[PDB]
Amino acid sequence: PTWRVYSTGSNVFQTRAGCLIGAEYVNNSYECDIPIGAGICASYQTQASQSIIAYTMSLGAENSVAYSNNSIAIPTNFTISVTTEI
Amino acid sequence: LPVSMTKTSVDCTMYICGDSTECSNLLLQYGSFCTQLKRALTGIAVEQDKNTQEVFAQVKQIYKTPPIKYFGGFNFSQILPDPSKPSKRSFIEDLLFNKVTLADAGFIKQRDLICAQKFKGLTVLPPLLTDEMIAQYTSALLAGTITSGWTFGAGAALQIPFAMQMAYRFNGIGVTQNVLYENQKLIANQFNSAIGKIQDSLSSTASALGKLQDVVNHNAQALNTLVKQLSSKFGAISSVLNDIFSRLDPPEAEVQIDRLITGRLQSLQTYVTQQLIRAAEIRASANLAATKMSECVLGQSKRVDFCGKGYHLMSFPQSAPHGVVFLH
Amino acid sequence: QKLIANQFNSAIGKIQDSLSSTASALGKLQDVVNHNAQALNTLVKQLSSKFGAISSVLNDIFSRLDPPEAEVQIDRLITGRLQSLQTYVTQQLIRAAEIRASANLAATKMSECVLGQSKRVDFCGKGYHLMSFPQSAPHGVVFLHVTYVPAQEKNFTTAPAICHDGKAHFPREGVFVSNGTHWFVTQRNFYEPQIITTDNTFVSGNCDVVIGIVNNTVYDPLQPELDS
Ligand SMILES: *[C@@H]1O[C@H](CO)[C@@H](O[C@@H]2O[C@H](CO)[C@@H](O)[C@H](O)[C@H]2NC(C)=O)[C@H](O)[C@H]1NC(C)=O
Ligand SMILES: *[C@@H]1O[C@H](CO)[C@@H](O[C@@H]2O[C@H](CO)[C@@H](O)[C@H](O)[C@H]2NC(C)=O)[C@H](O)[C@H]1NC(C)=O
Ligand SMILES: *[C@@H]1O[C@H](CO)[C@@H](O)[C@H](O)[C@H]1NC(C)=O
Ligand SMILES: *[C@@H]1O[C@H](CO)[C@@H](O)[C@H](O)[C@H]1NC(C)=O
Ligand SMILES: *[C@@H]1O[C@H](CO)[C@@H](O)[C@H](O)[C@H]1NC(C)=O
Repeated sequence: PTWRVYSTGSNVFQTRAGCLIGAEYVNNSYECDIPIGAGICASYQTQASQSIIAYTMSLGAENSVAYSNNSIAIPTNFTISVTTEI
Repeated sequence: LPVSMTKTSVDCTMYICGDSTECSNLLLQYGSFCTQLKRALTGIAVEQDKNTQEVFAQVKQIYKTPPIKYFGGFNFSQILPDPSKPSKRSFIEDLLFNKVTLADAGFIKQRDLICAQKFKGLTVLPPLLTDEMIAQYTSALLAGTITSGWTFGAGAALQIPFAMQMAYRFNGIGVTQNVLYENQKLIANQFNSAIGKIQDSLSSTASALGKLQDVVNHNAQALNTLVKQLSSKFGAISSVLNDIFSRLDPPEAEVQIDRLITGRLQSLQTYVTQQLIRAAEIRASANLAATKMSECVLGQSKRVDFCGKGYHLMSFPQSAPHGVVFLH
Repeated sequence: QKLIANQFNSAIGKIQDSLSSTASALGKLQDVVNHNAQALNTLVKQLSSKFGAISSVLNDIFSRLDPPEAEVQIDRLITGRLQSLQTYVTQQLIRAAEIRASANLAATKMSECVLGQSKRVDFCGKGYHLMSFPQSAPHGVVFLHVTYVPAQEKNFTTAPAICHDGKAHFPREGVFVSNGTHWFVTQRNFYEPQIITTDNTFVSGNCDVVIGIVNNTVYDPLQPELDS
């Protein structure tokens, strides 16, 4: 009844790029491993057993800079770093 | 400056044939023509995400703004995100978003619109980065360059007052520090008068965002040219395959339903060719915009006419549909 | 000198560790060879296509059908074998534009980071650029960008000016810092506290227009040499 021969399903999820079948959505957030679309990325993490999970991608670390009108931040040391560029 | 492009996927069998005909058995005699085009389209679809990751993901730490917004008399209320909004955008970003009339076909929802090209095998993939996430990358880039200056682009975020930051930035063009410390209110009033004129010059004249409309409308024009070339004959008796199959005699159909197949293959190759040509312009614009961000927002450049007309002090980026807007 | 040399040696020795690991570091050089192999594989894999004709073998058609009825299947194969080659040349000329745009950027980065020092941020690596070393690579070049990354910052109290005798003193190349009790001057990228001296600061105006001005003593390096 379908041009697709087989049919699979474990868990369904409503993503804005389409219906994601086979991944469980979690409330956590990590770095984007496999891009799905619209702020949703998939990876392979454990929680024991390993399974494909769905999550929203991490924007980064949250760091509120302690800004004021009478404070300065002067470094006391340094680090010599070499960065490759292909 | 434009940054990204509408990602389009093409169903080759649903475009050449009509998804209800025995044309699909005749398309297998060509083999690898429907795979190379979708491979080149997947390359563009990941390239327009790489172009956004190269521009907006320049910092890996989301910086926040202090609750008390005093920066030596300077007013950033029009460029900071408004918390009394569901999109959490700035006072310039909600006007920049409302002036770019998008006509993409990437949705799930079901008199018909211009997005009836999905029924001919031409779909639109959504981008990886949501516009709310781009507006928060913009907020982190503003909160870094306001509370730290250029220290957040080279190393750790070092706090600095904004009067001393602009006094530092006056030294980069050859002006001493005593000019701001004797005329701080005049500089603050001139900045707050030049910021408020940006929304006046953007809401008026009706043609400010022409570079983004020229890349929004061109994809829709290339799509509508691809659909309007389907109602052609290429030297045959009809355009509908269900008439040639249900009218003519089987061994004389391998020319009339070969001309249409070769024409629809040439049209798809032409569409992929002009999209691969015009994607190199969007990639060059993104490579220029990332360099402009790194040299004008993350630091102070001494290059003439690279961060505006005059002696550059600082820049403020704003999130735009399929692009970015620089406030030099 | 020894700390900077040991940090540079420890950063250079980690480059060979970061390059020999993770198995996908040189992807920008592998993708060009992968594309140039995929195009050459697709150009041969379309020779076994008939394009709607009888057979994909030419010697079958020239020894199978009529001296003037085979010239419509041979002309059908020729108008696909000249189209696949035209598409290959068009895609190669498209890829050559990106290769030239990468090579011009590589030459610009070589001339502006290897042959000198650039003030463009994030052009010669992340951080304050110091040096760059080129390396010979297959179908490309690798730049080892030596940068300056500050670390171990401390919090101080700043001030725009120092009021000594009703006059405003501004720092020449430094910044007024305070460790809680005394006021010092240091450079912007490194903590090196020095005393407030008339050779480190310059005088411009009074203490009535500068907002946030504090009171301290500006040490004259002449007056101890006049009493003695
Ligand atoms: C910064 O500028 C904005 C406008 O650009 C100021 O907001 C105005 O505040 C007055 C209050 O007297 C209102 O009557 C206006 O309607 C506001 N304008 C808008 C566009 O909302 C704001 O007060 C300024 N200062 C700060 C600290 O944000
Ligand atoms: C701020 O710095 C001054 C000088 O750099 C410090 O004063 C010195 O304190 C040590 C021990 O407290 C004494 O042995 C020195 O004789 C002091 N020198 C002078 C010139 O007074 C001061 O203690 C520092 N304050 C803080 C809170 O760190
Ligand atoms: C300086 O900052 C403090 C707290 O950060 C604030 O209370 C004070 O009003 C600020 N000064 C001015 C002149 O606004
Ligand atoms: C999918 O269908 C359900 C019910 O038919 C509807 O409520 C929902 O809005 C649909 N999804 C989208 C993205 O519109
Ligand atoms: C600094 O000293 C002058 C003169 O002694 C005085 O008028 C001024 O108020 C002082 N400033 C502060 C902040 O105490």
